[PDB]
Amino acid sequence: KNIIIGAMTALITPFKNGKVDEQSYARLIKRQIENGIDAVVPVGTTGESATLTHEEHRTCIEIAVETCKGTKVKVLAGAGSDATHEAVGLAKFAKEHGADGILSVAPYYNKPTQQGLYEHYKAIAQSVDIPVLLYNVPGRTGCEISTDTIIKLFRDCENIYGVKEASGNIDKCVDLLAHEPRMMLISGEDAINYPILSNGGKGVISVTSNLLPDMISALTHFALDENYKEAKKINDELYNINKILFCESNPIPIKTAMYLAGLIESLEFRLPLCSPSKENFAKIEEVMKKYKIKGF
Amino acid sequence: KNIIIGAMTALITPFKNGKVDEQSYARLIKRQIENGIDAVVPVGTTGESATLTHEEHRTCIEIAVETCKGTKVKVLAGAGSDATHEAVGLAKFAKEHGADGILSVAPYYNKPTQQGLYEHYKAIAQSVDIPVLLYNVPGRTGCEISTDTIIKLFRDCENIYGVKEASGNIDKCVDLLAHEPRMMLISGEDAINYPILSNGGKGVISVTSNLLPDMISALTHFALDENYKEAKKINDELYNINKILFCESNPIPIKTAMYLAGLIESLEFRLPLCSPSKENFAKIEEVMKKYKIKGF
Amino acid sequence: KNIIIGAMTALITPFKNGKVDEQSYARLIKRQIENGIDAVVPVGTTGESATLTHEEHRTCIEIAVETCKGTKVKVLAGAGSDATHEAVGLAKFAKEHGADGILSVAPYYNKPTQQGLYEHYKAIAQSVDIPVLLYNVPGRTGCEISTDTIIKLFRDCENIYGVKEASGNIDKCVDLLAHEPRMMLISGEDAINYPILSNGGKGVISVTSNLLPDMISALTHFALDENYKEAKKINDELYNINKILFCESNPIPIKTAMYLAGLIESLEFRLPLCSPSKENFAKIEEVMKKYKIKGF
Amino acid sequence: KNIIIGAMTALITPFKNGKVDEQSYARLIKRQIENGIDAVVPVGTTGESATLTHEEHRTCIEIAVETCKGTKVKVLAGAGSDATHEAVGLAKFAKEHGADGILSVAPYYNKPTQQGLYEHYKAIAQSVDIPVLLYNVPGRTGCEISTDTIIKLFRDCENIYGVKEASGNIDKCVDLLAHEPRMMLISGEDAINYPILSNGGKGVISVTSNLLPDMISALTHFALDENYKEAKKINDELYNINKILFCESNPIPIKTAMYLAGLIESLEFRLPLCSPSKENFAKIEEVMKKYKIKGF
Ligand SMILES: [Mg+2]
Ligand SMILES: [Mg+2]
Ligand SMILES: [Mg+2]
Ligand SMILES: [Mg+2]
Repeated sequence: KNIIIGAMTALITPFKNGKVDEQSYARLIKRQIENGIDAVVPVGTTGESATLTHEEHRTCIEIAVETCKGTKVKVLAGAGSDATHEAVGLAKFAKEHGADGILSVAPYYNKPTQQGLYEHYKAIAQSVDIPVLLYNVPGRTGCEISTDTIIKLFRDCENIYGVKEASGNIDKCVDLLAHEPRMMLISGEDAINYPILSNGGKGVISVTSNLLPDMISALTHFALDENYKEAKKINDELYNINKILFCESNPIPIKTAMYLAGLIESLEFRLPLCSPSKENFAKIEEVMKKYKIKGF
Repeated sequence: KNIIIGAMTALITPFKNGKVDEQSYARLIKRQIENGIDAVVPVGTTGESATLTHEEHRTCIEIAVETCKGTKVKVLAGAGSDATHEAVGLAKFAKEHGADGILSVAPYYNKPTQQGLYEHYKAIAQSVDIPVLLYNVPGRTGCEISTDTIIKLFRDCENIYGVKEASGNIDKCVDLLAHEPRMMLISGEDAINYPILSNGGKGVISVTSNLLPDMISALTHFALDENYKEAKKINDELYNINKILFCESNPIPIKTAMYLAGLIESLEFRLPLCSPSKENFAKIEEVMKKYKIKGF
Repeated sequence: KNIIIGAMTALITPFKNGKVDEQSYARLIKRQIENGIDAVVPVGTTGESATLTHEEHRTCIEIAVETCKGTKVKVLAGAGSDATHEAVGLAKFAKEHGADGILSVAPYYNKPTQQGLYEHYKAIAQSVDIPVLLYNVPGRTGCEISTDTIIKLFRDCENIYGVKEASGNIDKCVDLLAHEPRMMLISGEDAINYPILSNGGKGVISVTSNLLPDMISALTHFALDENYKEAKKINDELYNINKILFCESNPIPIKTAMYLAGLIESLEFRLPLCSPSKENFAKIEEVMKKYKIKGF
Repeated sequence: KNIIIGAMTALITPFKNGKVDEQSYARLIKRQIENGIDAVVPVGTTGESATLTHEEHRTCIEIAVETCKGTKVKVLAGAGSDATHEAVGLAKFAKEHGADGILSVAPYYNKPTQQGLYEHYKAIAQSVDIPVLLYNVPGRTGCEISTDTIIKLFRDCENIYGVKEASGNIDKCVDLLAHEPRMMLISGEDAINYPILSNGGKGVISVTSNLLPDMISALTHFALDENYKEAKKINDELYNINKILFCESNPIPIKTAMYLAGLIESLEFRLPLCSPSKENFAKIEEVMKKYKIKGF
């Protein structure tokens, strides 16, 4: 299969006066490229995909594609939906705009059955000829793509090559790779990047890498080179920031951290997301003190 | 406050050849009206709001408004979204399409903080001058509107008049009405309709009432008259069907039952929803035999 | 069946210099009797049964039996264990010491299957000729007596007459009484005493009644007479104290409250239980100021 | 600190006509020694400690100590209790009976606070001069030893050297070893033995090793020698048996497998534990056929 693996960043989407700051966005993607990232994920969960318009979705993908031109860095575009017809259209659109692959979140809110999830992803995979990464985050969606459904999709659909797991369940990661060792398991939970990689995971889609792209890329590349000692050392050092970046719902902490570090101009979200509490604002600032944050 | 309470039905959305069956939809609402229902909820969770287009959202609301004209039955239109700007637009559309009130689900997937939830609903409430009922279903959304946030919204916003609770948490129902006895607590979980009403709840938004509107109507009106003995009797008799209607994710079982009862032509869903398993199809059919299902 | 229902108190066990304060214990029981309580539960969870010796178990049961003599008040002795051979011995023990019935918690820690739970309680019930109340508290035991297992035990074992439910699950309470309306469902969760009673529950085994026995007794008798308005009023008024009495693991808050009220001489627990933090000590003290606490 | 690490077995306790089969117990331990195990754990959870008498506790510890004498295999005796005074006595008795260290489960059922857990284990640690391993299994105890409490106990008490984790929470494993890399984190959940070891865990206390001691000891020794490829291979191969051994509550499946393998004479438990369902009996038998089971 064609795959998209390695160190990847779920890009935040900076706002300026309520609009997407397109210049800041490209600047941030170039900063990821210059710090060893292998792929960028525009308009994922961390990018506030839920509150962007379809045109903003396209703008972010196009900027990502344009900024990665002439580099090895791939664009794995977020294109999920709770409606299969919309997810198919979003997958096709992302392919139009030049994306290298698709990240497709499991349907949220409507809690489809495993049979429904299979038909959902089959339709998406059959609509394009680029790689498709499943995305399991039951804490957000209210549903879980079971191991059996993931493996069936991997084996039955040419484009589907793995899953981004954000479920806090290392047992499921063992289950997945013990029964289907050919799939690409991608960590969607920064604090446990190293345990997923050390079990045969092949990449991360990281929130923390927005702030510390050099450290996350180094961790991932050490692990991929089977230098497990050095990968674990970075994972252990990153634990404090990895956890504080979820003291409130992502991406509220990571955007707060990017603002405190001077990497974005304004601490601006789109409702229903908003600024953190003053206490959590201060807690994030404290945790950042121990880390060296790359500039532009 | 202006309120919409009593026995209410979360209307299923019948499909025919991939399209909303507009004739069937009106016929089902008329059947609800003729069996003692006090309000209907077009395009809620049970109505597959996630997979309908904006045009189909508009059409279902318009059919409900037109069908309820000249009756006492109110239209409480589903108008929630995980994007505040989108929820505001849907609320304004429902008011302009003639809805009597709004049912607004808590933002799904992006997990806003309580502060974000407050600002989200404040913006919705200020955009219209019709009643707004909050809707808490953390099993589907991944977030919980806290009692403090519900009570703050009730006291701060004139049009927010209560909450549809679908959280299986009777402790919270006590918490809500002990600290704010003026709000309208509405049961969003059929199996525990009677316990919520007996604690001072003033209505239900029911899945079961699609199939058994006369029984749910009788249950609610018995309870509202403090005939708790007769209300509990109906709630107990309904437990088996109330539970089997969630053997798979709602609305898969209720649509299956409506099809088995001859109330809809086609057992059609929009992906990622699909037909139940063969075993659950047979279990739903068996449980239905205990109950007298009104026709048209 | 022979039953023990009504307003019942899970008695705290006061300590003085590391030993059971036997005079205080008797005086506290008399105070419960004089404030309308229908039965007392020595050496339940609230009585720190886990850290008492078998000799101290006997002493508490004997004091309860002797103090209730010549009154209508029954003694429902705690007699559970995670070992069936030990639970049988404790049940026979309590019957021999003159207890009117036994409360037998589901086996903790070793997580028996439903079949094992059935055989466990069958063995206890066949060992005595006094009523047996099951006790489901999965948050403490790590296991759940299913509705099916409870109903089978009620129907198959003559002395098993109901269950004390401490699971926060009003759906299960509907399930239990809809399928077996002859059983005695007893609330083991103070905050939701009224909802359980209004669905046909026939008593409470209360923590709060240690502090406010007159209020819990009145709530229960209002509810048993279907004076739901009055019962709900008390339940709502009690919500704040009902919740603060679990700000730390019971019986740490209730013993703190009893000490603050002057009802026990020393705030002494047996390890691993200990004094609350200073912040929760102050929270309990503040909440108590809203309630009228009866003396001796 | 003095430590007990490596591949360890939570020994089942075979019964014959209701009594501990002492000859079988010795035979099974010698079998563990012959297949590379580094320590044995008599009368843990897997050993049905809850239903053994004090005299049976001593017999099992004495048989383990004598069978391991003159070998390098250590005896890590189960000595926990929900009562601190009892846990202190059990620790002293295990020491007197010749154990090399103690495994002390967190108090079950009574749910002590973190302050209470600290004082509980401090009292245990001060009562003996042999190593003490904490044991966190919240699914059984209803309480969790927090990372902060574990680390404080490790730093404040000379005998306390690590924790057996059975919580399915690899995030906590990173948390523990990132903040206190000197502690001995021991896997108490077979399915994730390799992920815990690859993050710096230093041993396992295994259920599966009762049946497959050679495979578990090799997995552990591969991992400790930093041969992660071979450790993961065994962990992946063992996943099916690792999961089926918990299709019902441990130790019901492992005793069933040991009986099916001919390693014990009778499939006898002490109530409330009992034989598995006929369906799970067959599933266990089917899974076992894929594995080479060492004899005596
Ligand atoms: Mg296949
Ligand atoms: Mg009207
Ligand atoms: Mg309802
Ligand atoms: Mg009337």
